[PDB]
Amino acid sequence: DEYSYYKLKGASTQLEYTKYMASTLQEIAQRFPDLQNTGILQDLENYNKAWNDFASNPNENATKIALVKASQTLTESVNNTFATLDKIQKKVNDDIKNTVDEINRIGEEIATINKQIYGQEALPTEHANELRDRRDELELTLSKLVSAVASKNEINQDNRLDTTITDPGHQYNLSIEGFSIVDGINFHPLKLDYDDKNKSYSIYYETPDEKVRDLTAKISGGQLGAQLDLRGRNYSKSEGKYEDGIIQGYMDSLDTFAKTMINETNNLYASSAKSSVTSDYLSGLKGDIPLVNYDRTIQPGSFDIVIYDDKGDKKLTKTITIDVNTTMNDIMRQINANTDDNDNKNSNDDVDDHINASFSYDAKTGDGLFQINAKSGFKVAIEDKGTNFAGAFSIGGFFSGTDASDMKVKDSILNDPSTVRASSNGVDSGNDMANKIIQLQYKKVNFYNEDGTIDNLTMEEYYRKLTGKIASDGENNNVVNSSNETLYNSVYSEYQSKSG
Repeated sequence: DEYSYYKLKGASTQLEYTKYMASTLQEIAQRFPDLQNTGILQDLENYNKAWNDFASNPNENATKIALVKASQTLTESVNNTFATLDKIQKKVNDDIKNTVDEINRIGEEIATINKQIYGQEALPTEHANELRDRRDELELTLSKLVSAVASKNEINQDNRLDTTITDPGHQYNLSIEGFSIVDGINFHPLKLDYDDKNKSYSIYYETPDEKVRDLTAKISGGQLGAQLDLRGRNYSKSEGKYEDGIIQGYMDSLDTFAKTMINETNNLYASSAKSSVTSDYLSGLKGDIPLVNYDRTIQPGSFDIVIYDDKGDKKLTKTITIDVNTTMNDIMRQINANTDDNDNKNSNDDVDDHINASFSYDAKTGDGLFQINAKSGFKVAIEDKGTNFAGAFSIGGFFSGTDASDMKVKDSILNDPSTVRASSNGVDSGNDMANKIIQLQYKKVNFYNEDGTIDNLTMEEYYRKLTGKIASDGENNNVVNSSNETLYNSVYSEYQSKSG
């Protein structure tokens, strides 16, 4: 009857893990329905149709306003969808603190019970058994929360010993990951702490000499094990997110969705000539950092700075090359060089430079900034050949941002939709660039995942892969949960049968 009770605790630990897991994964799936034309997919469709209406009538300023309107709706939808996952992750983080608080109350109440059971005084038989009943009750409740090891040696009432004294630590020990929460009559709590203002709770066992044993990566089982696996266990203060975790993995795919959407759209829109182009603020971009190391989506290759006059004729092309050592200073050295051995038209005409290109790092802000201002009578564009240099840095881009939470339309476009162009040459007439953005919705593009894989899909296919992954996780867990219930009921019936 004591052995089946040992099985009941283990059955509870497994069932409460998958039960908490099922509740959280079901909520996430309700937020991310694996259905076409809902949520972001519906906003993405209205966004692409808005590009189609604009490419049909690029001179009508009303279609520019409608396009910017549908783009802001899309980015905001991407912001809110990420905020939904962020809120659930913070909810799990708060549950971790509550569960740890409950674990400590249980352990303290068990250690206090043990002070009577193993105390010097003799207790009435009935009071001793109801204290023992309560301790078994608390032990069983504890198994719903965490995997804990209770090692017990039971007292023999043959007497033949008194007056002696009791060694309570040898009679009862309750441990978590090997560390004694209850050592006989002594209570040792789990400790919570955090370092940044996300209050990413870490779980510690502290020794009497204030030495620290972090358990965040080791604690498993029950509600706490599921909370840790959902939220993430290794927090990173530099990056302000978790290095693992089921929910964290959904957030990273959502960021990778936005990052690719920003990169691939901006790569195309950067090829539309403009009077000047300005990057976003590039946080931490010193002039000596290799570009492929600053942004993992930057690939070796080349892009061409392209110069047009105000009537829309291509006057110039300067090819800038990126390899795995190319820094921003290196980009400037190539831009600010001369040579240019070319043979355009006509009569050896191409002369000097028609742009003022600039990079600057603000040591007080920690941000870098890249600008190319074409001189009056000229426009500048960037046509990339694999690097995503302009797209990742939003040089002449349509979208700003780096992830799902800061994705937005570029401010100069939001503030004046009439600045939107559809043509490569910058004249407010053609539509060869906007047609490329329309076709981009069908194109297999790269998604650089945090796990190290590179998905090659369309935007919609990648997002549906995320909602399918969430549904597949919730279903796989439902199978493990289902067998956990049957095992729990079977063990619970055996426990009831083998008792009173």
